[PDB]
Amino acid sequence: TPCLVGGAHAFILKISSFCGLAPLRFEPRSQEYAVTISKGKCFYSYILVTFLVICTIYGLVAEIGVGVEKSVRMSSRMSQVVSACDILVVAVTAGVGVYGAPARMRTMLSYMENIVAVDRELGRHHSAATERKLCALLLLILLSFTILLVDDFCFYAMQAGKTGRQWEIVTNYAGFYFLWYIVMVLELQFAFTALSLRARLKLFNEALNVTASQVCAFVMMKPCLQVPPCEAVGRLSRMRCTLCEVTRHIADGYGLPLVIILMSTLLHLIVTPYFLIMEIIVSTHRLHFLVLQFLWCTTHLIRMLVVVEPCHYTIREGKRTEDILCRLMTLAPHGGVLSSRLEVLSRLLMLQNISYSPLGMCTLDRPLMVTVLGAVTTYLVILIQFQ
Amino acid sequence: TPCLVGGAHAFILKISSFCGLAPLRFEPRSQEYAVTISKGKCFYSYILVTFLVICTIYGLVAEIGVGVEKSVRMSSRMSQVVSACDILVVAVTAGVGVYGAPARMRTMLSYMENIVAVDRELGRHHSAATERKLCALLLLILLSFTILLVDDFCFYAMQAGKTGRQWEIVTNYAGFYFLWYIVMVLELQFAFTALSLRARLKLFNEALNVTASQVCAFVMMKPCLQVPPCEAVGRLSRMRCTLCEVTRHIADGYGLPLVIILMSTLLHLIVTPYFLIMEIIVSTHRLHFLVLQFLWCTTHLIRMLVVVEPCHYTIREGKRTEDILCRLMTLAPHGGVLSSRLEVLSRLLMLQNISYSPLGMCTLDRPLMVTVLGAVTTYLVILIQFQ
Amino acid sequence: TPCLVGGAHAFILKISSFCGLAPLRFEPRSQEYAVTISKGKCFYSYILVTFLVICTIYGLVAEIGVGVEKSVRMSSRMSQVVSACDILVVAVTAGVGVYGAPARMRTMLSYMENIVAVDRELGRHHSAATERKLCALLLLILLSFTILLVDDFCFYAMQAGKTGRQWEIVTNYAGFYFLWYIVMVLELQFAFTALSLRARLKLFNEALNVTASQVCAFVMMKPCLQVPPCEAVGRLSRMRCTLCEVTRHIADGYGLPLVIILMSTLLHLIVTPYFLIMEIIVSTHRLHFLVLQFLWCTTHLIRMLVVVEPCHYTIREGKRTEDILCRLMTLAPHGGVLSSRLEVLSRLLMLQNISYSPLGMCTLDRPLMVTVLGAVTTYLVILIQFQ
Amino acid sequence: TPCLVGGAHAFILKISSFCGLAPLRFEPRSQEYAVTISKGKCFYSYILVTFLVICTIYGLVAEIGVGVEKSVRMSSRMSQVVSACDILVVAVTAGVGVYGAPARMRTMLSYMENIVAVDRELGRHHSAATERKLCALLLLILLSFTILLVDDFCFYAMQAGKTGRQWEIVTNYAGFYFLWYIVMVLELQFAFTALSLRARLKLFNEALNVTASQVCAFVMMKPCLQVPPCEAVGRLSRMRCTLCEVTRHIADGYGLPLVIILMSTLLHLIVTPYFLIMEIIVSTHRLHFLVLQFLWCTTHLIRMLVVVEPCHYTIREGKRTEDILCRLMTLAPHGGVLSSRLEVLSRLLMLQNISYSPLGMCTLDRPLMVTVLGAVTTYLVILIQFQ
Ligand SMILES: OC[C@@]1(O)OC[C@H](O)[C@@H](O)[C@@H]1O
Ligand SMILES: OC[C@@]1(O)OC[C@H](O)[C@@H](O)[C@@H]1O
Ligand SMILES: OC[C@@]1(O)OC[C@H](O)[C@@H](O)[C@@H]1O
Ligand SMILES: OC[C@@]1(O)OC[C@H](O)[C@@H](O)[C@@H]1O
Repeated sequence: TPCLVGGAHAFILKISSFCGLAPLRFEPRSQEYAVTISKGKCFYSYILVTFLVICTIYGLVAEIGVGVEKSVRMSSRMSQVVSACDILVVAVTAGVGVYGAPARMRTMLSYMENIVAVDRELGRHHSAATERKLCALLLLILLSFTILLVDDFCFYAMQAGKTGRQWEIVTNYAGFYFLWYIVMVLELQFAFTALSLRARLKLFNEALNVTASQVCAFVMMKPCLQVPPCEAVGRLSRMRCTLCEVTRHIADGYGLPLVIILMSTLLHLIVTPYFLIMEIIVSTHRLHFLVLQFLWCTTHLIRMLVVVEPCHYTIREGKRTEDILCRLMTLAPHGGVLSSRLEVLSRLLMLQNISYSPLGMCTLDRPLMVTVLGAVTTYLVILIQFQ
Repeated sequence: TPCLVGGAHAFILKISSFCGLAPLRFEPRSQEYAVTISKGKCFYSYILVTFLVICTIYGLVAEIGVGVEKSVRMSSRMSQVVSACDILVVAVTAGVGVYGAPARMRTMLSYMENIVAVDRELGRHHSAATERKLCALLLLILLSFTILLVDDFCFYAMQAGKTGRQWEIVTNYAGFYFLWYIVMVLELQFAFTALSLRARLKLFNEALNVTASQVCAFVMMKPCLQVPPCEAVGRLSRMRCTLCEVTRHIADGYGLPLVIILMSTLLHLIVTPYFLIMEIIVSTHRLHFLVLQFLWCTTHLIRMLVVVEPCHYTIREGKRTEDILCRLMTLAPHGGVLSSRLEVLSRLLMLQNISYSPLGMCTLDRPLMVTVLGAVTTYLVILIQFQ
Repeated sequence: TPCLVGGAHAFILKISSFCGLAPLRFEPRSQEYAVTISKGKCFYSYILVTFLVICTIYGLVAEIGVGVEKSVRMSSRMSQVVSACDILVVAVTAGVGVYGAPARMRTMLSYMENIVAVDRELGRHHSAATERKLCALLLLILLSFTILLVDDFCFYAMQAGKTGRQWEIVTNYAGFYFLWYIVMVLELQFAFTALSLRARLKLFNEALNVTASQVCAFVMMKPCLQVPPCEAVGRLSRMRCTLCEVTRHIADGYGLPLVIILMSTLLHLIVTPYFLIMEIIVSTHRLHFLVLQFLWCTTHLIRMLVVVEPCHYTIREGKRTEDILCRLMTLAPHGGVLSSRLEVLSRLLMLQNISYSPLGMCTLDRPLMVTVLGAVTTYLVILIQFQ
Repeated sequence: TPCLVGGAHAFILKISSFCGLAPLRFEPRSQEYAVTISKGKCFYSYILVTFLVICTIYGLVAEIGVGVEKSVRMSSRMSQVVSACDILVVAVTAGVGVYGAPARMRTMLSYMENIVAVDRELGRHHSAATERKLCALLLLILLSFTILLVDDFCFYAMQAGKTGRQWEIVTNYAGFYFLWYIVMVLELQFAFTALSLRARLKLFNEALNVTASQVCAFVMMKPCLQVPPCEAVGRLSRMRCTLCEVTRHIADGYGLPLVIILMSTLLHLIVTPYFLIMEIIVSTHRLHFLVLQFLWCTTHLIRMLVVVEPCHYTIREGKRTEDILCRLMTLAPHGGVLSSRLEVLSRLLMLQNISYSPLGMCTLDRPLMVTVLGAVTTYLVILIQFQ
């Protein structure tokens, strides 16, 4: 029983397995999947990302070498720099995601066996309807992004068909669009890992609340409590320490990809609206281009949202536990042994909090999204008014 | 006895009832009002806001279709975009306020029965003079805003009278001004809900201070304490947990309207001073327009103030309770049972604080107003100097 | 024995008494001063500030009415607005300082009798050398500012002597320079109130440290401790609550003047360097003007420094007390009664901190000065490069 | 036994001794170095920095007096100001570093004898491989910076060889490059002091974790614990107070140099990329200049990194100790004496944290680097688009 992953979190692992983002071996168990590191998939991931980055660099160099008048996507001087910056930031995100995948997956195996212990202690997990909805949402995001990628690729390939270099665009941007797909899969993988962790934290909060109600190794019954509240509070304190450790492991594993993703999102939310506005004020003459630019703006916003939303939900659960603990304290006999257990839990809550701080650069939550959007508007207002 | 609301908070509920912002049934009790959800008022609110938004969109489209030279309000290219942005942000604020009203009102019924329990425990509320002053202030704000709306509508209708399209302006902006009224009523409703909660918190602080003095279900006497301080401190700890729950419920109910209101306030505090300055530097030729622009700048500032002031007062009360608790700790016998109750209260104060964080985006307080005004000036200085 | 103020804090009270900033009656006691509110000085302050503001407004209107070519100080279009903004912000600062003085002085009497109790408990205060140095520093700042005001007034009066309107400049700027003097005196008064409070906090920290050492109503001996450490820690906890109350009273009394002072400092640190640079790049032709502009830039920086430095020192003392308390905890018998007193003191330190937050807008400390200077440079770089 | 310093921290002390940044006497002990203040080295440092600053000022004045067309480095009007600003900020950094060195070294002796006590208590330190790697890294940074300085000096001396004033560039920039070397040595000295402190904190965390495991004056065995966990926790609480004191001493000693270094880094990260881009867009004609500009951009980034990275590692250790303490609390008998010791340690952790706040202006960590880089990009985008 190496890891025994399952649910919607295990669905993106299979999807990420073919993108180089989860070099694991999946052994069916008719209930879950026993995942372990495979060296063959690690080597495949390494060679795939290396080939994709090499092809992306070669296409970026070739499109520069085609020229300004001959090339369709990058037909200016700032256009060449903006296109190169977009291509390179996407390539760097994909390379960070795939080259760091096997170590990330070992860390995943560790905190996932920890989560298996916690889930055995708490008792079961969410219903199959919730995981089906989560799988549907992940598949919807992936398919929407893939459809956008295919549409944009076909549009730019058909635009160069007038010049006759239709296959040149394919050769120069196939790796770029593959790296886009890889980046999206990496974002979704992190988001669903964080969402499964937040589900565990929600179960912990429910168990603590049931300890509060005191209706009166399978700590929970379904709710109902199968142990005295004093024992339950200590077991839940240990479980919360385990959950904090798992959250820290996830943050350590995804900190560099998360920071690169945030930087890429800032860059794209600056550049895409800029040229979308530039195409509008000067002369449209292209409905498909404007549609694609709006869709890409929404795509970058959705990328930022799927990065920062599970962290916000985790922090919200970490505040709900404090509210529950305060209501716990106001109840129970004053000088009883339950009160001292709740005091230990209070010290735990004050000392450590379950949050995400990728690389220590910032905190992943809603205020970060406000700061990024405030900076994007500041840059856009400065840049647009110059033209 | 469903809810039994009363005071100045219940005055805006009747006013909001006709705007679609409080679909409740009011049953008189000669002392308070027993409010409950009515499906007929919910349907009326839905159809009213839908009709108003449809009319607003139709008028915005028609004014665009009139043209640049023919239309009076939006007679440029950036003017059409600025006018559309203002109209759409007002419509979105009103739609968020009215479409989310019935759920907001159910949450209101819940935390209001909780507040009724708390007020029975503490004992009575503020005098009738205070609620009369609050009603006077709310009515003053509402009537000032309505007078400004009517004046602005009449001014822009008379401006188009020279061209002959006086009724066109009416048809294209009636729904816009109705949505302005709805937005103001929603802001006032939130402000007075928060103010009533802050009044309850002030009563709690007074009770805790009376426990400190120890002059020696009607916990308070008037002040005087009718129970031993040890019992009073535990009852007050429970009451403070209830007040925190009620504050969180209010924040959850109003988070989306509050965020949309703040965004609209930022947009308006950017655009209104910009065109007010533009009219001044180039050529005035219009005293009424400049008067209306200054009045609208003050109106947007007052909107931000009525949003962020009750939250600041609530946070100030939440700090006063900490000061009172510290002075409590320094008194009382050192190893007594009162000291341990005060320690539990200290843990409660450290773990949770009574504040407002709409949607988790930010914190509603004075520093947020400073940040918004700092961003507005940064945008204005950049934009004005370009011209 | 109404208040019994003394030291360098009582020196600025006499100076502020003639500026309308301290309408108190000073009764000598050969050791300190028994200060109390006098209605005659309150009326004198009111009429003086009203007359000064009326004269300032009249001079500002007259200088506008003189014209652009005829007037020397404001000889442009932006110059008239910048001059008016400077004059009006100085007038508003002086009006807030003087109109709010009597209530501020009643609050001062309250927390000063509290401080007298604390100082009797701790034992004496700092030596006469320290208060002499503080008086020398305050007098140096006041005399430097007065010399700058007189020099600037004489320079601008002599500049208009060529046109012949030498007395017009006097008539139009006498009240302006008087209000400058009043603003400086108000800043110094707040700074020395905060400095005396920080001295009391430093004495408290020394007493706590002496409790730590345990060398073994005159709690302190000089150091030495005259009471058992358990009693001393409780008395010091009460004293720290009193000091927190006094700090909050000072912040409440000076919050509006402090916020207006910070806004005026931001405005002046924007406008003075702007025109100093503008005079340099275009054509100097005036050494005295550039010298005065540099001196005014340094003056505004010194204003910000004297506002934010005593608050920083107070916060530094509030951190030193936490360090001392931690070292206290690591010592003493583990389960003794002293440990529980130190635990109560720890709860006090965690719950409340001695700082300054004027009006709740911000926190007065070094980071605020960094934020203000960062905004000033951002505005200056944007504005200067446009020219 | 005055101080007994050793390791990679003692290597930069000898290097800084000849730069005026560590006026100490080194007495060999075959295991460590007994360092003490020497007045001769203090006087040498003072005269050396005074001579270097005098020569730097004279060269800056002479290069201005050469002219615009004749001078090669500063051949414009903004170039003269930018060059003067760079030279003066480097000179100010070097002067702050060297003039404040002897007091900094006395503080170093104090907290270093404290660290010797702590290291005797914990037991030994890291292996010789780690200190050899640290010495290699410091030497690599120093030699890379020296090679860049020599290359840049030779390039600018050879550029003036065409005009014939080859020795004029030497005379005008020798002191400038010497001050650059001094600034780099000061940065490395602070970085390695902070790194040695973080190593001590890591040893403390390991000891606390071993107390957790309870395998069962040489508190640690190697791991293993030679004392009961209750005694070990109290000794570790005292050690953590000592480490906090040492961190505060280091921050006090280096606060002014750190703030000046951060300001210089901001200025250089603004100006160097600006002129690097300006040389690119207009006309390159100079590969060596662009190579040097890119190398200087990377150098300034590395300066910021070596300033802010050891502080980030220290804060990371200070969070790891909280995680370890929480896991400690969840274990151990509930009402035992070990639990109360852990509670005292929790109060210590909550009250004080091991971090760096130079002068109180800001906090040295990763978010500060993000804020600086965000401001640099904002200034660069505004400035570049103007041209
Ligand atoms: O084709 C991909 C892409 O370059 O299309 C253009 C968009 O502006 C950009 O954000 C996006 O990455
Ligand atoms: O008539 C309403 C309105 O458009 O009038 C013009 C003001 O600038 C704007 O803020 C306001 O919403
Ligand atoms: O004479 C006062 C004053 O206007 O002089 C000119 C300075 O720029 C300004 O800061 C100062 O207030
Ligand atoms: O020679 C040193 C220097 O002036 O070279 C030019 C670089 O732009 C600058 O950062 C650097 O300090």
